[PDB]
Amino acid sequence: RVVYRPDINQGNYLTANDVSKIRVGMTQQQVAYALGTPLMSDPFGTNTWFYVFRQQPGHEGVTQQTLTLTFNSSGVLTNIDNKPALSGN
Amino acid sequence: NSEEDVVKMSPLPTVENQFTPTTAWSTSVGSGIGNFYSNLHPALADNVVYAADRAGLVKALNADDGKEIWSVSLASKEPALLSGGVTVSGGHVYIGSEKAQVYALNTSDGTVAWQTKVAGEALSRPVVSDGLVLIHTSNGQLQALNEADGAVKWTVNLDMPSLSLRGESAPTTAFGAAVVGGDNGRVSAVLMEQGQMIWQQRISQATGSTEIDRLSDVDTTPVVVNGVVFALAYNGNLTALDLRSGQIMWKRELGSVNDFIVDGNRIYLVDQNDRVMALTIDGGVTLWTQSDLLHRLLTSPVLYNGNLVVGDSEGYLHWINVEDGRFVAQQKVDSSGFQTEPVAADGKLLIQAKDGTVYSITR
Amino acid sequence: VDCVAAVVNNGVVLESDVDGLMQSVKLNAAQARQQLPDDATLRHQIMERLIMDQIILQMGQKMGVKISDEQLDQAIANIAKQNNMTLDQMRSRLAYDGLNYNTYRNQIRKEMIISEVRNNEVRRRITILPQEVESLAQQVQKDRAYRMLMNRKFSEEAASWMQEQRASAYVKILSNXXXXXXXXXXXXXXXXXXXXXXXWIAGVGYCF
Amino acid sequence: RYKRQVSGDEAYLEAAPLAELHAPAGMILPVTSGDYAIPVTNGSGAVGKALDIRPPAQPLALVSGARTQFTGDTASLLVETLWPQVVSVLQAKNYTITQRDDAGQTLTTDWVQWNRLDEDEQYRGRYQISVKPQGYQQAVTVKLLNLEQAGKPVADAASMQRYSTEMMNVISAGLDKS
Amino acid sequence: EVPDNPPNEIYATAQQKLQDGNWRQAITQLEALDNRYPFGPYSQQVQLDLIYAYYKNADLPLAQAAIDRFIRLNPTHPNIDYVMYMRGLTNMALDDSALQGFFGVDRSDRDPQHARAAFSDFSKLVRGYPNSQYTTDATKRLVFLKDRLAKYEYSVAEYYTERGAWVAVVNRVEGMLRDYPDTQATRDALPLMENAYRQMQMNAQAEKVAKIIAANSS
Amino acid sequence: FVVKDIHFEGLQRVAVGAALLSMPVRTGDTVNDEDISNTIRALFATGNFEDVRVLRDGDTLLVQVKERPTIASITFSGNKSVKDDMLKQNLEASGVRVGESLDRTTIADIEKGLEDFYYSVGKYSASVKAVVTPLPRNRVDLKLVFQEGVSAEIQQINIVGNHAFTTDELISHFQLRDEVPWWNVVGDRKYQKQKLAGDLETLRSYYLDRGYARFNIDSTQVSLTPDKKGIYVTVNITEGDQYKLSGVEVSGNLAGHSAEIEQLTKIEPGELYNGTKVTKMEDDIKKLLGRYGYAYPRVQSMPEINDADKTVKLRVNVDAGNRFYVRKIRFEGNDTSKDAVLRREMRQMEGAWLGSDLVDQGKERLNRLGFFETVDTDTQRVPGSPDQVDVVYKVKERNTGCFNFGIGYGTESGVSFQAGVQQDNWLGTGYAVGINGTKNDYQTYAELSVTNPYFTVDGVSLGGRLFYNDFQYTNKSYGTDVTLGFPINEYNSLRAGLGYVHNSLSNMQPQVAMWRYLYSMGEHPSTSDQDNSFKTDDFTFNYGWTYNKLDRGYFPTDGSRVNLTGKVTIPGSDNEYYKVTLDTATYVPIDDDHKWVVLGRTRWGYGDGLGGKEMPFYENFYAGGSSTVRGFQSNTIGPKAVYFPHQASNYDPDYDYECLCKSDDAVGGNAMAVASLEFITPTPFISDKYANSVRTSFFWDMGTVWDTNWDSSQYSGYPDYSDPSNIRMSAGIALQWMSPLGPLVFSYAQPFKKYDGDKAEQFQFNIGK
Repeated sequence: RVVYRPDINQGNYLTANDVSKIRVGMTQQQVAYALGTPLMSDPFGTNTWFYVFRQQPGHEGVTQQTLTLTFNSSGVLTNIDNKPALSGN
Repeated sequence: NSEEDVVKMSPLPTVENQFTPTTAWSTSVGSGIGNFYSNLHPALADNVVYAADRAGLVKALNADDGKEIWSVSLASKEPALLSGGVTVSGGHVYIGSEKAQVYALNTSDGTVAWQTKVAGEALSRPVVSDGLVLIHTSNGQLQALNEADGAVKWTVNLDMPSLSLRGESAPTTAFGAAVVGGDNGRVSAVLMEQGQMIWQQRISQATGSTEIDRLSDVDTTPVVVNGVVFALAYNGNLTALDLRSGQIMWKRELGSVNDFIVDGNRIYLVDQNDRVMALTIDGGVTLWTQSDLLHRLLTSPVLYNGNLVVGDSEGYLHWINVEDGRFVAQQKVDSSGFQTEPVAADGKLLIQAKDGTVYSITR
Repeated sequence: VDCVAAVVNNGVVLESDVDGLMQSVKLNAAQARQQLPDDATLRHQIMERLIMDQIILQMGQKMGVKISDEQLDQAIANIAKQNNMTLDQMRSRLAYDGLNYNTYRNQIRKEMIISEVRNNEVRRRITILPQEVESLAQQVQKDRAYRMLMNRKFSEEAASWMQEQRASAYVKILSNXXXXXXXXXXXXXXXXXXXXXXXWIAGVGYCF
Repeated sequence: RYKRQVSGDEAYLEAAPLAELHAPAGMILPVTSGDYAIPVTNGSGAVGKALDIRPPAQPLALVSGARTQFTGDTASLLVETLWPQVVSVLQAKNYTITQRDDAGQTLTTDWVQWNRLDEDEQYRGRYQISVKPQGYQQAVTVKLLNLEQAGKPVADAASMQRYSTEMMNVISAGLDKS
Repeated sequence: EVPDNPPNEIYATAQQKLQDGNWRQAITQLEALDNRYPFGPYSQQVQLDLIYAYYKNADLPLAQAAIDRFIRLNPTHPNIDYVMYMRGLTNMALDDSALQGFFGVDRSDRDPQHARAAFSDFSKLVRGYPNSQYTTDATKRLVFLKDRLAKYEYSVAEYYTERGAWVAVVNRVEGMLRDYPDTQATRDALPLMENAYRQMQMNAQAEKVAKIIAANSS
Repeated sequence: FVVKDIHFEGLQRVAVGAALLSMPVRTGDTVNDEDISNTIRALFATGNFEDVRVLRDGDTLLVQVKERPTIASITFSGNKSVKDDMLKQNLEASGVRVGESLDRTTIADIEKGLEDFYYSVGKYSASVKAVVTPLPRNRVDLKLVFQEGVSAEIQQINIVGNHAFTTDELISHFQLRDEVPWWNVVGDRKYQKQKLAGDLETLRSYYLDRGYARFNIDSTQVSLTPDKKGIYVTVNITEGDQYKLSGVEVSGNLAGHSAEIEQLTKIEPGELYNGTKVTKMEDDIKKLLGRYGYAYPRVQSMPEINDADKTVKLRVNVDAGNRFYVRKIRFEGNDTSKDAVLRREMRQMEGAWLGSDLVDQGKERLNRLGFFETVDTDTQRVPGSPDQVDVVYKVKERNTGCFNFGIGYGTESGVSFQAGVQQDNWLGTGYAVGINGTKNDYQTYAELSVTNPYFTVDGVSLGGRLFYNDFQYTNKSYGTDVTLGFPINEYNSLRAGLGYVHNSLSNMQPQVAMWRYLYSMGEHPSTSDQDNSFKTDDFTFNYGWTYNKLDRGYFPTDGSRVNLTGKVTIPGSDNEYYKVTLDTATYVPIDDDHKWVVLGRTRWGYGDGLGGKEMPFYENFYAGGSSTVRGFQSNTIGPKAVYFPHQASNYDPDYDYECLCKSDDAVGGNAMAVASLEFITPTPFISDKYANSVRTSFFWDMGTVWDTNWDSSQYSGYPDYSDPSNIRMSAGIALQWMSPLGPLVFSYAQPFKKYDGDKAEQFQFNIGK
């Protein structure tokens, strides 16, 4: 509206250049080097890494992009899920 | 303001006037040495003397009358900063400068025979011998200039601790070898035909730590007689050592001198505390001392009629009897002060004041 | 029973050493030579020697130079050869003379380490121009006079360095050269947030 | 009392007890990396205002080389006619001697009163003084039999410690007065 | 300032001044006695009395300096637990320095470093000498300090919840869950983590904390 | 033989068994052989002794021990150029302090250090002597004798070796002085060692930024006369030759921001080589990279130089590195203000990529609040993961307000009671609260105001106020107002609100202005005699706009602040008017360290009526006093009240009530304009320990105010009040200090240009902002 709202950033921003080099079959060190340390990790049971990239210019659309990596209990990568988000709101 | 607490004890000289020496003339060369420490001093050659100032002008004088002969200015843009003591030889007069320029003038004609650029300020008096004039610049560099026209021959390199005293030492010539001082307490000898060393002997005895204030650089011209040479570091250790090699014939701790003379089987010098003193060249035995003058900022002692002539910053010229010391006379020659070394030759002496310029003194 | 004669920086020299080098080394079959000054006169120089040996010891310890036991045994062999007195019977000589095995080992370790420190420290600052060798040869050639020249430079520079170090070393003499043994020697009210009480003119001025 | 008192209030005694949250079925909570761990300890200790903050008394200085020694209820002291001196200082303080064996060098005094600028606590004491030699020297022992507060016997260790140390200090200062 | 005197009577009058409670005067005599005889027979008593006087006189920094000095140069002493407990008490008192105590303001989300230091001192005391008489009060103070730190973390998480920074909220709640598991502030703050997951469209992770809070709703 | 036991003598720093743990003799056990000498050596190796003397008078070790003394006090005489604080700090850093053991080695250590320091300062004829005086109980008192002789004077700076610039021009820029001007006393000719390195780098920079690249300093010599009075400095330079930029190449692991980097490196062909230019290029590249996240880049430049064509190629190698994310933000020092009041002024959200500009922007915003003395930021890397960082803000709290409660006057003259609280930070909650009530026989006043700057978490502020005036002629007035404000952008704020007031005054003095206002309002009573009353009520809407950009909040040293406030009546009230006021304070720094500042202050004000009704006289503008042209009076500048001839009127006592005659009394017009310029200098009597709290200024002030209602008839023979061309002027000196009781301002101002009825004063004291 009229009241000023500062820009809000809530996670590491990931670019398609570094996304395209991720293929199922690497270990923790390789993906950590390629993309960066994940801010959000599942603290319950299984080890899951969440790369969330969300912006908010203030009274516009809240752009979001989530990338969930599911690792097995051995240190190697198993599952990838890249969601451009924007599921409605 | 509150830090002017100097430990300064220079008693006024005891009033003991016996004889009556006087002056001959003054010349007023102009604003000369002034407060700036330097080595400018008049030189006498065949009834003609010469003088100069920090500004750059050089004057020639006839003896016995003090009449001008020819005056030139070696300025153009700014002072030439004349530093090298005026020396004369043959048909040339040589002068140094702080701008790394050495001037050689053609005496009677008063024309610039040449000038050349050296490495660093040329404080030391240019010494002439064997068709070469030697400059001991303020970098440890010792440069030989060809007598014909400039044309540096060899540049010997010497060390330079970074707190040295000003007034680097001019070398002396003996049997084809130049004996020179140094800024680190080491007396060197050099073969003055290609620039090769013979022996480099250290004579200083410095401590450490607080020694950052102790400098012990030899800025005195070494004197040579027979097979021995003599040297004096700033902080002590008078040395008499062999000409052939750096073999110390005999040393003494006292040292601490900036000017000395040797003659008549004895050595007459002044300590860094202005304590004029006499020694025996045989082994370094003290004949006598004269401790009336302390912290008075004396000058070089010169022989004249068997008397040691000295000066001070207050201007009073003192005569010392060569026999155990006694104030023969005190002359209120000038109020400017005496800082440069007096010259004595041909039975006649000259002293250039800091600003009063050359003064001719009679006995 | 023992005392300390002087203290130097960190270490200390005690009466044991001065007694050992004075009672056991003075004309008492310690090179004899039938020449020895007064005990009081030589006491000063022997104390100087002991304290300077100590000073050299800490100076070396600053660099921490270590010498191993094989060098000590080779030094013992050198002593045996230079005494024309073989190592086992030389050891017996030392044992009954007063210096037993451990004292001799420590003494040789100390003398070797101080000699090594002296040599390195002096030779690091020595200079010889390749010019005067020919001059001395002509006065007298192919390194014959070079050894003598280096020896003279060593003699001057070592003494100068000794004076320089002795002058500037912290020593306190508690009291209470050297010929040595000659042989067997190798090489309004207010309160305090803020509160002001003054003096109708009574007004509180407390500041949070 | 104003002194002998914790400066803060008592509001820290109403903290909610810590209850470990339980894990759900078939899922593990984040590990207890919480170095902020509280070891479990019994009670029987004064809390809040009931606790006293008082510099633990130590037997003071006397004749040189006299090593003091702590005990839970007693106090000891090495020294360098020591028993006659001790008897002398006790008489100087006018403490009545109920029992005395000079041969055994052991004595028992009367009730001694200790009041220290606080009301209802004019401490009274039953003390059994004794001396016996130890090694090359002699050792003085002050043994506190009983302690009373306003006529009420009490048994807290700190009070017995302090009021044995005070009596030991009385001897020690009296011993220096010789 | 006090006239030179042999130590016994000056110590006696310092003790009397402490007895009366005139701490400001007593510090002078105690400090003079400590200065004039640095290594006397009973300098330890002087140090302990000085610590007590400094703490009572609300002169905390000097008390802390003396406590650290005594710990350093007397590592072993029969009553070092008293000094440790007093150091912890000094830190905890230093935490509360404001007029807000008059109004009962919730001094929980202010600067907590003093609370952390007090927790460290009390935990060191409890782990060190669990047979002393200061242990129960130390345990109560430790519980209070842990709750206070948990409350501060919950306050930060609540502010970020209000702002709209969901990832910071998740990180803070995870930190509380990892470091303050058994406190009450973590139970209060778990719904904030659930709301963050719900707002950030990660439901599969949201129902997990929903189950955690539902099973432990009580 | 066998020793039975041990005995010692000294027990100060070493206990009975403390020494036993170290000595290898291990008595009470096996022991024998000269090894006792080794025991002595082991005991002394500890360093806790000064002398040891073993003795075997019996069969027990009689070890005489003389322990090293513990220093009793430190004292010193003769120190003039060196302050006691530096000496005691060095001693604390030298391992010597009261109560600590004394070791003789540290005596020589500190002697050497002090002598070297004096030799660096220039006092070459200086010597420090350390005297130790023994005292009973093995302790010492340390005396230091300083024989500070005389400072050496520098004589000349010689730049021998130059052939392209004047030597005087080269040495003009130097911090060291060759010849101090005669008309300059603040400067002198002392030789400080660091200044030599500084001006060597200055000369090097001078040649590097004028196309000279093949440049170096051959040598530097510091000669000293054999008097310790003359210091000569000589430097040898290699002039080299000028050069031209062949071109610039930027290569390396540049991030996706290559385009703007290339634009930044665009250099005009034919320019001269400047080292400052390339340093600025590197700093700009680093800042541009740090804005986008890469906080730790690596930028280097090798100027590959070809002398054949005198062309230099700038080869810039840039390695971006890894982007850094903030793990958490912590706050230290806020013992009173809570965490939210700090965290809400941030612009760097937690759990986001580090914007190195946002951290400093948040630091500035926190510094602008006005209740934090010093704010320090620190972006420190985590000890664990590579690309993580913790941002720490350290703030030092500042006292904000005061609580006052004082009864004054009295003594048969009247009780003068007053009380109040004035806080900008109420208990750290962030609220702004203010209550003030004064009670005296002559008049009674009360007011209250509460403002929340963050009613919602966007910047919205809500505030309200109540006020009450009633006293004697009689005057009563009370009212209420409520406003709210919101931010337009980073800097601007916009406010709107409404409120109502009620006034009632009676038995008013007769004077032209108030009668004019009444006739405008529609009441025309008698003029010579006054026994009338009047009542009014006003409902008004007010608005405002503030632009703020300041370095700090309490006497800032940068930026500017403009503040506009305008109130207009709503239809339905008794009066109809509109007022517009403007304020503008601007600061410009001239010194690099922001120590010398030029201040420009201005204030403007207009006010008038609506629909033919005059502006009420109880809200006119005023001037004088403090906060305006200072040195005249409180609210006296401008139009002066002129009274109609007096009559029966009110009760007129004899010897009292001595009131169209002209009077010096003032009433205030409805158009005001004042301005002022100030120069700020540091206090020349203190140091930096207090320099952040005291401000000294020289000021010039001008001010004027006039009445927009003019009569050709009534004002026929009276001064032209409606004429603005006449102004009042003043000048003087002002001193401000953040006293522990709030901000206090002192001023002395000689009245420069004043008019009739001003009663201008000289000394002026005030409390407030």
